[PDB]
Amino acid sequence: TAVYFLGFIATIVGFEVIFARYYLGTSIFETLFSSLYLGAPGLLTSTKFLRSFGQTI
Amino acid sequence: TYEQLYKEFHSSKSFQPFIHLDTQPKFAICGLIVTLAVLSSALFAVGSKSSYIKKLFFYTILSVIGSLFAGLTTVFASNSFGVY
Amino acid sequence: NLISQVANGQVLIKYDYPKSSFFKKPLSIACYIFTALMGVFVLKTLNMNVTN
Ligand SMILES: CCCCCCCCCCCCCC(=O)O[C@H](COC(=O)CCCCCCCCCC)COP(=O)(O)OCC[N+](C)(C)C
Ligand SMILES: CCCCCCCCCCCCCC(=O)O[C@H](COC(=O)CCCCCCCCCC)COP(=O)(O)OCC[N+](C)(C)C
Ligand SMILES: CCCCCCCCCCCCCC(=O)O[C@H](COC(=O)CCCCCCCCCC)COP(=O)(O)OCC[N+](C)(C)C
Ligand SMILES: CCCCCCCCCCCCCC(=O)O[C@H](COC(=O)CCCCCCCCCC)COP(=O)(O)OCC[N+](C)(C)C
Repeated sequence: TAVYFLGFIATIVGFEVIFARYYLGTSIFETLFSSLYLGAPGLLTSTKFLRSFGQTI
Repeated sequence: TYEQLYKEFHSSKSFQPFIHLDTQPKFAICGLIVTLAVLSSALFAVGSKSSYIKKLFFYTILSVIGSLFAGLTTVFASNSFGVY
Repeated sequence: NLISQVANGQVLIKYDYPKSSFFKKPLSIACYIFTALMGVFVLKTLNMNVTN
């Protein structure tokens, strides 16, 4: 479960990069579609990491 | 060019439809019951059988039957409102 | 430039229409319904709990 943690950092950093790239010059629908395609696998992976690690939080 | 088509037009017979237009509002309500029964029993078996293979099996088969009756249901059910 | 009762005429089109494509309309609706049920099957049976 270190690869799941590796899949947990990358989605939060990924949800900051598309906000910065939104701040520079892009329109809305590219931000929103990129947020969907990044949005779903990070949901499944991050949920399974918080379930896996668990008791020491 | 015009004469071959024009003598080929009177040499033919008329057009017989597949199902007459005044019959279709019986098949509409006679389809809408069956597709609700089959599709309702399809989404009903998604509960906790805790057996993955037979649940995918039964759900796929009853979804196939429900789809192929919903198609004919909406085709006959659209010609009796006035949008062909 | 054509007038009411002196240029009425007909127009003739010849075409073909097989028995194959006569039955493709309810199979098109039926394939969209069938590919709509499987999303509810995959979306419904998938783990989203955060506790154990
Ligand atoms: C089903 C439809 C729902 C209807 C809801 C109401 C929709 C209308 C409200 C919009 C109000 C006007 C806002 C506005 O004028 O700006 C719009 C930006 O347009 C927007 O996206 C407004 C975003 C408002 C904040 C959203 C908060 C929700 C949190 C989402 C995670 C223009 O965006 P753009 O100019 O296209 O993007 C360029 C922006 N740069 C910073 C890159 C320059
Ligand atoms: C299980 C059944 C599946 C769903 C059934 C599908 C319903 C069929 C209606 C689809 C949408 C039609 C919308 C519509 O514009 O219809 C109106 C004429 O207006 C009408 O008569 C529409 C009345 C429809 C009543 C709907 C009842 C509620 C159905 C919700 C499930 C006709 O307008 P026009 O499009 O201008 O017709 C002439 C133009 N032609 C190109 C055809 C020459
Ligand atoms: C989710 C629940 C939503 C329910 C919403 C309830 C809305 C109630 C009001 C509906 C408005 C009526 C629509 C309507 O105008 O229908 C009438 C008369 O139509 C008929 O002849 C009845 C045919 C019914 C067929 C059954 C279809 C069931 C599937 C629908 C979901 C059209 O018939 P006519 O106006 O006579 O058009 C003549 C066309 N011929 C081909 C017959 C010549
Ligand atoms: C504004 C709304 C947008 C939300 C987008 C996510 C949508 C999730 C929808 C969840 C559907 C409900 C199912 C569910 O309960 O899952 C939640 C789910 O708990 C959560 O909320 C965590 C979801 C976020 C995952 C973390 C990754 C970060 C997401 C990207 C920003 C976890 O709660 P449970 O694990 O079920 O609680 C304990 C178990 N009981 C048996 C007691 C119920």
